[PDB]
Amino acid sequence: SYAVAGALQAAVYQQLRADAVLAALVGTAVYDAVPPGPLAGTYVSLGPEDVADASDKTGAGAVHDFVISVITDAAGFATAKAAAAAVSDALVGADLVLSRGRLVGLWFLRAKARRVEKADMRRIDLVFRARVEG
Amino acid sequence: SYAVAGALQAAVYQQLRADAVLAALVGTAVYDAVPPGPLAGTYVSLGPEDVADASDKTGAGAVHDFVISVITDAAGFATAKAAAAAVSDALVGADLVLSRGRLVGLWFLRAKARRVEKADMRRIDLVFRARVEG
Amino acid sequence: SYAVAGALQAAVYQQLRADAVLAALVGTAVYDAVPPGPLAGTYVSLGPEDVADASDKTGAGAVHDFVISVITDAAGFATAKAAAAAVSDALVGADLVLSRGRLVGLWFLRAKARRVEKADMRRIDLVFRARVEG
Amino acid sequence: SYAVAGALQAAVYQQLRADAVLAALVGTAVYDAVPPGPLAGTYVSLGPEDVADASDKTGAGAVHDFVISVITDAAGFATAKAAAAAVSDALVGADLVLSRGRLVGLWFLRAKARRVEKADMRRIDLVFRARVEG
Amino acid sequence: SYAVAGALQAAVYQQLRADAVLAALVGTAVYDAVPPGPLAGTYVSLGPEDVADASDKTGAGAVHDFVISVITDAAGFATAKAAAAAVSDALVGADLVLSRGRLVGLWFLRAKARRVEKADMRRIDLVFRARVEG
Amino acid sequence: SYAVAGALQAAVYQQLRADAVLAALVGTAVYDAVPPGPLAGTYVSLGPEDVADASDKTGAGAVHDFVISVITDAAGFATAKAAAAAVSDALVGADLVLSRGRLVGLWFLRAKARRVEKADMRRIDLVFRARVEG
Amino acid sequence: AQNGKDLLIKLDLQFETIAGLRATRISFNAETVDVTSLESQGGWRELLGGAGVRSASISGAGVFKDADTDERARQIFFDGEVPEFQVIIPDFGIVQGPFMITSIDYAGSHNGEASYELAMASAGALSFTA
Amino acid sequence: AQNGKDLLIKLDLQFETIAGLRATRISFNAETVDVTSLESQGGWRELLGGAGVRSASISGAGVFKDADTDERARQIFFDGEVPEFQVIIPDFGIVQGPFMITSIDYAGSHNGEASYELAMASAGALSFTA
Amino acid sequence: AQNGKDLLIKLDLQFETIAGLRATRISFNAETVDVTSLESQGGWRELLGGAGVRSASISGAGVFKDADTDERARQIFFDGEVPEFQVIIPDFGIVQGPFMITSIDYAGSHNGEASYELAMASAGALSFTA
Amino acid sequence: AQNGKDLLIKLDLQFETIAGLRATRISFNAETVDVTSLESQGGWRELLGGAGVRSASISGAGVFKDADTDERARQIFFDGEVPEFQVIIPDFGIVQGPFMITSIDYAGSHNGEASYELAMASAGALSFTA
Amino acid sequence: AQNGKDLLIKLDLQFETIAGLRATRISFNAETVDVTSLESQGGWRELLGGAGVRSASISGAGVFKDADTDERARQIFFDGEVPEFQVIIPDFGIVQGPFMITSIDYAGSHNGEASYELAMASAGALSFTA
Amino acid sequence: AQNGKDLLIKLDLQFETIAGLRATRISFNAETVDVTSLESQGGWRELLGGAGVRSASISGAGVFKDADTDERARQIFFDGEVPEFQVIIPDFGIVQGPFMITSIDYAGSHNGEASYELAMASAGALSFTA
Repeated sequence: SYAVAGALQAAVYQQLRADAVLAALVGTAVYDAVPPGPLAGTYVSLGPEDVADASDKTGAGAVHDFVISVITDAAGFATAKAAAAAVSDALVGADLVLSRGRLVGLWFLRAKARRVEKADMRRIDLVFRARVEG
Repeated sequence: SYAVAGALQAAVYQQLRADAVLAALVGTAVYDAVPPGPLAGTYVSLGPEDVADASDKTGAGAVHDFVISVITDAAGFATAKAAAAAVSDALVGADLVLSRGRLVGLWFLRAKARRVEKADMRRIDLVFRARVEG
Repeated sequence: SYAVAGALQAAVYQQLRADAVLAALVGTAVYDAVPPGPLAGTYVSLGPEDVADASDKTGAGAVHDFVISVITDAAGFATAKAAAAAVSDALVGADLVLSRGRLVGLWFLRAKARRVEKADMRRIDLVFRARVEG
Repeated sequence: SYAVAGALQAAVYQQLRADAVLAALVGTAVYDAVPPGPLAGTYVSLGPEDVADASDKTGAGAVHDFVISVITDAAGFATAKAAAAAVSDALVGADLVLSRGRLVGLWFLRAKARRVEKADMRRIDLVFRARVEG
Repeated sequence: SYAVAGALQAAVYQQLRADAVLAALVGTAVYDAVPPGPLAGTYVSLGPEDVADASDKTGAGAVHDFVISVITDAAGFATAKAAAAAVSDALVGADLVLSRGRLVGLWFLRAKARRVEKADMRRIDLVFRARVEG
Repeated sequence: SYAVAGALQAAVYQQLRADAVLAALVGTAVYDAVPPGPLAGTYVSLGPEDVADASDKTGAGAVHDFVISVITDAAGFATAKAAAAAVSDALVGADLVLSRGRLVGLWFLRAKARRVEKADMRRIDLVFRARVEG
Repeated sequence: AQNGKDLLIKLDLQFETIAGLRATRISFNAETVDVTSLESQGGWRELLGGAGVRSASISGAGVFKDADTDERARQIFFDGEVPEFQVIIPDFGIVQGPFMITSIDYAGSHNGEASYELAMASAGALSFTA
Repeated sequence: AQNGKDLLIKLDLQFETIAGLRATRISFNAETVDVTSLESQGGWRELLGGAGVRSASISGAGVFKDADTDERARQIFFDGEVPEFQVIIPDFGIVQGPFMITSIDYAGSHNGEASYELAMASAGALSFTA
Repeated sequence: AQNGKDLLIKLDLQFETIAGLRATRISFNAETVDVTSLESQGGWRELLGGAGVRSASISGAGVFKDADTDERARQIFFDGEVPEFQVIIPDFGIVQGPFMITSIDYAGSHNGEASYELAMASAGALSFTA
Repeated sequence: AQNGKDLLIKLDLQFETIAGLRATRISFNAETVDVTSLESQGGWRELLGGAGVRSASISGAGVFKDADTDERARQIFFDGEVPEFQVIIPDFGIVQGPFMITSIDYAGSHNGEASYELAMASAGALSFTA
Repeated sequence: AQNGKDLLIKLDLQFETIAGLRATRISFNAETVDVTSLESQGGWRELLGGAGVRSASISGAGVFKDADTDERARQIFFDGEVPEFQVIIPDFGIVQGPFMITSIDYAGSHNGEASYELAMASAGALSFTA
Repeated sequence: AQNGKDLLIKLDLQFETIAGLRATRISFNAETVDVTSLESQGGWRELLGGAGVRSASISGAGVFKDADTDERARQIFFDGEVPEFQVIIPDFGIVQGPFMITSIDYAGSHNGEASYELAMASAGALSFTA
């Protein structure tokens, strides 16, 4: 998107699947591309960001408002909350390492939670603001 | 959603199904996941919140605007009002106990009321603001 | 919706079907639940409110923006105007009696008027602001 | 809608079909309810108002933003302009007589013009502001 | 729409099909009503205005925001740009002659450009502000 | 769109397909019109601008907010990021040469990134602000 | 709570409502005469209280509708008077003080109503009916 | 209520409307000469009322359309005069006072109309036709 | 954090909440008496600190609901007093100072509630209950 | 009505338009010297009119485009002068007065244009070409 | 660039963060003592520079959360002191100056949080840790 | 027209850009010394022009990014100096005047960047490179 967005999704994927919680609560089912197979059904997904172009005369940066959705096949979605709670416990104030530039603050934004389809699957989006500096 | 959202829906479900009114007006039909069977038809439902990220330098919190819908198969929906009146009598200024952090004020917000489908079923949403502190 | 909404729709239904005009202009066809039969076709309907939560530290109230629609099978909808004129003559500055709390002012708001379907039926919504005090 | 709306559509229908222009440009095809037959095809239509409730402590009034559409089966819609020009020449600053109250100013508002369906028929809405006093 | 709109579309059609550029770039394919035949496929179209009612106590005028679309069957739409560039070169600061009143300034507004259907045809709208004085 | 838009898309197409990166990351698959064949599947597309008419008394200009989308058939869209990163590395502060007038600043704007269809293809729009001077 | 329609300002001719009163507002004031001394327990500001003068001001706006009492507000301003005015709180009751007509202004646009603000201020001793 | 189009301000040349008057506003004023004394029933502010001076001000804006009377407003400002002006309330009637031309300003943008404000203030004794 | 409903301002009659308090705000102040001298390490502004007076001001607004204590705020203003007022911070505790009733204003519209602001300021020495 | 593009302010070098003039505004002023006396028919404010001084001020803003005359506005400000300026009303005609260059300001952002306001005021006697 | 969370203002009890600090702002000031003389190269304004005094002011707002150090800000205001305060720029480092507690204000609504502004100003010589 | 990125303000250490400059604005000023006399052709305001002093002021804001020259702006303010500053118009060229550092302010929120305004004013004679 902006130049940092190649490295940002890579590093927030690496801070995920390293937290001990959400590894005993989701498992290995944290991905962007879905591994085809049986579709385990309590995964998360980390793809849709958008940029709010916060830049400079000398240099330029980006505000990545990336969405991490939590999808859960369970009957209620109290299961999907603690998995999303372990997302938000892992990412606000992250201070991680990027491959192009660095980020300065990984804050938290709106996080809606609803039934996507036939009321069988439950999507909890989690928008995180990622002010990165190129 | 935010870290408190695992405990918030759990505690507002426990303050429901303990009020004496709405137990003689709905019954045991307060849930998130629907118990399959005959579908009694005068239930409520407590799932869709969203967060408005009110946080701090030192610590962080959340504004959960959770929706409690009231669904009713009766011909008119004066039956659905008093069940929703017993929702709102049970929740504004609740001062309940959470498992992760605590809430500081459970206020009241917009509460629309309409016919969802074929004008046979009537949905009364009730948005409550839940400023919780992690 | 809010606690007064059980009594508000009940009392505005009772001030309707007591006005002499709209009793010679609609008849007994003022309802929420439709009486099944032949569908007379020049009815009104009083169900969809929504609340704008005007409350207090000490006590709480509500702003019910309830919609009273006027439906008419006549070819033109000059017939539907005077029935809606007799709605608005009956309700602005009503000062009626409620069963839970009281209202302080039943004002008037937007009132759109259009063809709902196939241009055979004509819907005149009439939004009235009902600031009630619990 | 408001109490004046029974008399307002009646009087703006009577100022129409009395202008000499639009009587030689449309004919007798000014109506709300369509006379069934062959559908002449260069008519106008005067039904959909909405109210913006401009009222008082002592007395009450209304802002009727009524829409007069111009429909035309001609290939181009330069024919529909002069018919709509004869609408607007007939109504801005009208100072007509009502049966319930009076109006104080019949101004002019937005007037969009587009193809409704299959690009065969052309709709020119003409919104007129009618501040009436009950 | 307003009274000038009968003469405005007539005069902006006459300033088109008189520019030397867009006559060697479109041809005779500038119209409102489509001449039926083979549909040449690199036409423009001048019909949908809307009015923003800029008027007076003494006299009245209009702000016609008319849309001139450019449609092109070519594979890319660099062909459609120069035809739209020859539209905008012909109309901003036009100072033309009307039949009802006159215009005072024919400015330029937003001009979006996209694929309408199946990504085979490309529509370049060009909104021009026409402050006319009746 | 505006007069410069014939030359603007031509010059931003020429600065693309000349960068060394995105030539080893996309290839020759940078176009507006799609070359029919096998549809390689990791292309970009540069067509939909819109104008925000920033002009003058003496002279006139345009704000072209052109969209360059990145489409990718890969399973994840980390591949589509670095191709879009090589777009944004090629265009912000471009200072290129136009055929009609010149541009003064080619800045960066919002850049959303999502799954278009069946979640098989991934679209990364990249809106760039192009303040050109005619 | 009370209805907004019930609290009404009114002129004499015997008091009648001025026709268009979309928005009205009684506003009381005091200037807080400061009596600070060297010796203070925490250095907190010391105020005498009762000695300082006190005010009331009325600002009623809305649509210009001609009535017999709307023409009275023209008459009060041109021939300079201080007549009796009366703003009634819905529960509290009437006020019944002599005010003056400090600034009025009629305004109208090319498409709106004829409207007016009517701004008043206290000119004498007030009252309260309870 | 009254039409917004009916209340109109107008210059002399015999009075004609200035061409573009999208928004106009007559505004009256008084300065409330305070006459407070030691002995007051509640300490309420005491005002004399009638002795204080009184004002009127006109602010009429809209599109710059050249007329014979719009050129007159140029003539009143450059050659400093205090001619007769007349703002007519729709029901009340005309005013007919000598005003002056305190500040006018013509404004135009790259895409808008040529517009103007025309701000006036009272320069003499007013009237009212009833 | 604390509930917004818990911090409440209250009048005497023994203290009760004033009925409608949608928005309230205690506000403390100091005037920063400047004691700047020739010799300063960086030329930084020098302030004595403690000697300067200090203030408190309360601004509580909301819906006009008639209570026994809302009528008290009428009584405090007309008969000029400096009674005891009390704003309680949710954790901090009560304040319990003598304030006065500097400006109150009741307002109502043609469709809204009857509403009021109630603006207060310190008139004596304050306290803190901890 | 008139085009917004036609009314243009212009510098000398023989007068040319300053390149970017998105928004411009001539504004005339007078200070209304008050001559109030004891004896007044209604107590209405009395103004002499013509004796009071009178002003003009020009505020022209837009995109910074370098021209030969935009560099002139730099030259007028640094070497302090009062040259002749000329704002032409579309119907009225030109003004042709000596103004000065009281405040100019160039501004630019990280994504916007280079822009400027150019604020002027009258420095001598004006004219009108009719 | 730096994180917004890293720059923090803090009180003494040894310094701790005040609990809720949603928005904070250190602000430095100087009054620019003017030393203009007859002889100037272009007539440009002449300023001495260093002699003029210089200031710092801190404005930190957010949610009222009770902590041991939030109660300290109550203690600094009632018992008038000038203690040491410390705002740390994320890269620059800490400031460590004596400030005072010029105005604080707690505010809460019927549905919002309990919130506060905390406005401070310099009371002595500052520092910089680099 | 010119790029917004090209016009840049810069400090000395040899001049470098201050790191984050999202918005910047050079602003020139004059006070218009009035020389009005009895005899005037139309009574138009008379101004001497050149004698009055003249100013320049720079206001550059954006994200706080630590650089070697951003730390210089800390050094200019604490140790009071009037060093050379340089704002370059994209076509016009550089300015190169001695300014001072009148007010700077660092600000940060709980979710935003660390940001700053940097407000400057002229302290000596300016220049222009053309």
